[PDB]
Amino acid sequence: DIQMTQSPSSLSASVGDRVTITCQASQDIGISLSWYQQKPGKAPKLLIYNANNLADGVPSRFSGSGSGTDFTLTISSLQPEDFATYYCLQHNSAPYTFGQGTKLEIKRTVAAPSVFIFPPSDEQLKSGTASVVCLLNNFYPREAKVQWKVDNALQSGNSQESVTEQDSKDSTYSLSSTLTLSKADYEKHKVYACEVTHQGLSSPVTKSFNRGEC
Amino acid sequence: PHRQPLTSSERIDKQIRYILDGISALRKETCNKSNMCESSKEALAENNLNLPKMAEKDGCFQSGFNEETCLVKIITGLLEFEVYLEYLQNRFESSEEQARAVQMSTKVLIQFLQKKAKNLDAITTPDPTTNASLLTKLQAQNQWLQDMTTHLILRSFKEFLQSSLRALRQM
Amino acid sequence: EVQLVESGGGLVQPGGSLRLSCAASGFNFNDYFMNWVRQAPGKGLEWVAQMRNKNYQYGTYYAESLEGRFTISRDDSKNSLYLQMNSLKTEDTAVYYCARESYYGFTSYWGQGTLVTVSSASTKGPSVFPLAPCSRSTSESTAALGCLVKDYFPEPVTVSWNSGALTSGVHTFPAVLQSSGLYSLSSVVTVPSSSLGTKTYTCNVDHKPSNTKVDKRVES
Repeated sequence: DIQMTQSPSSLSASVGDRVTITCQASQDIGISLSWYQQKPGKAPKLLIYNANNLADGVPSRFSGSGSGTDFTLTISSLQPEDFATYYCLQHNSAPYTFGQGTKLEIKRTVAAPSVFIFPPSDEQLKSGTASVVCLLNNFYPREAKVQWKVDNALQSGNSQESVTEQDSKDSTYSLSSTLTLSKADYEKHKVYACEVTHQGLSSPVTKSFNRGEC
Repeated sequence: PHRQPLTSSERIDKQIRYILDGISALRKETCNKSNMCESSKEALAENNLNLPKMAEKDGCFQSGFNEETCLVKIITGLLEFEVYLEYLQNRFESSEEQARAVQMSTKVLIQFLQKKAKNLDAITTPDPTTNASLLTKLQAQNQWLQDMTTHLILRSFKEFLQSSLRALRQM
Repeated sequence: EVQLVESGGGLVQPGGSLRLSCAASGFNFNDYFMNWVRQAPGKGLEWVAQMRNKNYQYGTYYAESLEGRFTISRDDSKNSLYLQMNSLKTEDTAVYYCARESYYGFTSYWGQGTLVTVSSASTKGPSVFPLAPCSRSTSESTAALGCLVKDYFPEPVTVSWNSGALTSGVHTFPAVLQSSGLYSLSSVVTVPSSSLGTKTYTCNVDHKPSNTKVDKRVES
């Protein structure tokens, strides 16, 4: 089977900048390569077919280049709607092969997160489990560290994290961290805290509550 | 209408013309559908193909004619084409019989020519393994590349047989 | 218009079999090669199989990574494409797209895709709990509130706020898969802190696989 090496895997660029994405095929595929754009929650969209032909209605800032084994997708002057994941498709010989994809994200200025902590609800507590949630709202860049502390003891292995896709209006990220404890372990303790480290913060920010005050 | 027995050469001549007539019917069908044998980008399909062709060194042209080297080249060439004729079998339904006829007739021709040769020492037989992989490779391609591959085989096989016919008339 | 509609998706146990369907309309189905493509949650596109037409003797091709576990087929009298999946593993959990293949080989039309989840877990509606701070802040200009959508299976759930009237400042996070095999996600909204107590905030949670609908009014 023909293998595709797509590069780079991720790309951070400014609105108005120019980017190139490359695909290499493991053997000659002529011009039988196409380029796809995919937005979150949607089916992929054809941009360029047979190496260099623009699909109907595709803006001319998109252009495809190459023949044989080495191929390039160029986007000139990035517009906000162009930030998405891009894939090459080898369609010379079956089985066809997609490249690994390039996730293209908007570069913006640093934004510190707003941090919030939520205790478990009384309704959840009735069921024997306690979820403690920490929210980091609208920050940039994506890189952020959340650490949990219960009565000042660092937690490990009992939390999960989830991060949104870059916001379509302000280009920020949000992160949700959930600490999970049994009701019994939850009640054994007083101070629940989430400490956040981020480039936008000069020093780490801690949000906490006391169990008996909720 | 009665006639005397055909000589070996006349039999060979008739065999080639029969195959050419069949190739012509196949070509007609290919070029009346799909890309209509539009051939601007046919170099793309040609990359995967090592189609036999005459060159002056083969001694099949009037100038520099050499009966022995030419006959060897014709037999070697036809043996190499067989994998490509196998490829053509799937590409024609609504013409199964015709594609089948071309393939069978070429096999008959090869035997006629091998009788004429003796010896066959200089004859390079194509490798079966190489042929099976090649066939797989060709069949895996998208429809456009397959249409172009089909046209290239038909044209190239026609050309090889036309030159062969001319040369064999001098033997 | 060309339409491709997948059916037959859903949950299946590890080792199980599932048959996907695709109903095509708005073109001569018979003339076209068709493909299946899949995408695991948060992962790249993976080409799956090709179904050729009558002219090409209904030939079939498969990604090698599938190791022959999948079988593609078509029914031209019904304008339908099928993907029979066998010996399913958790790594086969993905959205599966039906797709029309061009003469030139590239994918030209796509269905909306159908999710297949391979797991030992059983269908389960979510428990929805409010997210509200321990007490109101007096200093801060922005407040956050939300709902925790816990222990459901399979994906997906949809969350709206105030029946779709509140959209600004809403973040619905990607589900995490817990060690229990059940999913959990949170949906939050930030609001001016001066709005608190002047207005109701209700998250509306929808989980079609269990046919559950839950409105949770959040008090903060």
